[PDB]
Amino acid sequence: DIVMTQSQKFMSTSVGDRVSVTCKASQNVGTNVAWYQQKPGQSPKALIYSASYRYSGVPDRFTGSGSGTDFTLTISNVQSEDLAEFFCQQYNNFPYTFGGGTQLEMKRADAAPTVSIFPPSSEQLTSGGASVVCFLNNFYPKDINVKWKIDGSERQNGVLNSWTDQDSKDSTYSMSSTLTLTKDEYERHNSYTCEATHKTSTSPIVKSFNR
Amino acid sequence: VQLQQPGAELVKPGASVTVSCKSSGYTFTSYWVHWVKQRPGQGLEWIGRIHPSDSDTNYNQKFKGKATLTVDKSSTTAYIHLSSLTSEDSAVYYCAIEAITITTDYWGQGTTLTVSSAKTTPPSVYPLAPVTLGCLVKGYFPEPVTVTWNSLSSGVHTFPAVLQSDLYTLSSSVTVSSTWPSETVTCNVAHPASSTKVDKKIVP
Repeated sequence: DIVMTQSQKFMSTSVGDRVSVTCKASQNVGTNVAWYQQKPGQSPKALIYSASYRYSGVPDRFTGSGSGTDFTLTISNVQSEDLAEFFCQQYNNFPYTFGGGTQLEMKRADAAPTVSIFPPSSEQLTSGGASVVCFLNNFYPKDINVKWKIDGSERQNGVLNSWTDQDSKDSTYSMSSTLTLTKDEYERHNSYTCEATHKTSTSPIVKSFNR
Repeated sequence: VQLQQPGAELVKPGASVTVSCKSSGYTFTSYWVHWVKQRPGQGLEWIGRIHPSDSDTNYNQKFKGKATLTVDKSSTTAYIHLSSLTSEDSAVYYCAIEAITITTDYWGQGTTLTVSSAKTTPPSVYPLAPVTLGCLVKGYFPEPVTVTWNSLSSGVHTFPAVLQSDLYTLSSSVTVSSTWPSETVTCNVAHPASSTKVDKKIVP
């Protein structure tokens, strides 16, 4: 079969710059190459057919080029709204094969997270469980550390962390940290603290509550 | 033009399943219907294509013994049948067509197929109140779940699920100081596999 090589899995850029995604086919496919864009949570969307022709509604900022084996998708004036994974594809020969995909990464000014802590809900406590949720929203860059403390004592077990994709509106990242205990253990303590360490501050950002 | 796909399917190992792609808004017998498989870390795979006019098919040989493409012209629906299912078949399956009048592509939402021996488990929904509000969706199986804020779209962060003790758990945060309370903020979350829909108002 024909192997389509997207040598870069990630490409970083700033708003307004130009990016070029390369795609190399292991066999001559002429110009029967397509490009696709998959924004988070969405199905793939076709941008380019016949190596250089745009689908309806696709802006001229997306330019396809190449023939034979070497193919390139050029995005001019890249916007944070263009954040997606980009796939090349050949349809010259069965079976049709895709490239490995290239994820766009936006560089932006550093931003501190908006930290919010939430006590366990009344409903979950009436089930024997007790989860404490901490949201770390709209920060940059992605590298961040969360520390949970119970009555001033650090707690590392029972912590579930999750990170979102890069926000296509402001190029920021977000993270949720969930500390889960039993109901009896949760009522054994008073102070519940969520601390966030980020390059935007030498000191942590602290949010806490007393039950 | 619309391609309608079921949101999710949960099948046991060794069984079979049929995913439908219900089309509307155009002449069904005009365009090839393509099928694409997507799993994390594996990108996109082309399964094959079928022409509804005569059911002519081209298969990716990798999926020869696994996938079978059919159509029903009168109901303008295409189908894919998957046999001898294993966890390898757990993926999102898209149907797609190319319309030329100007070339435009149309895709289905994708069907999230989960091949597992675990039983369906509905999600327990918990409101998160202290303005940033939240919704905790814990202990559901399988993926996915669709959460919506009333509707609210800006200031919404729906985090990806994490598998904890064989169940999935995710959270959503809505950031709307005067709006809440007085403006009823409700967590809207659906689990298509358990056929379970829950509404939970965020109350102070």
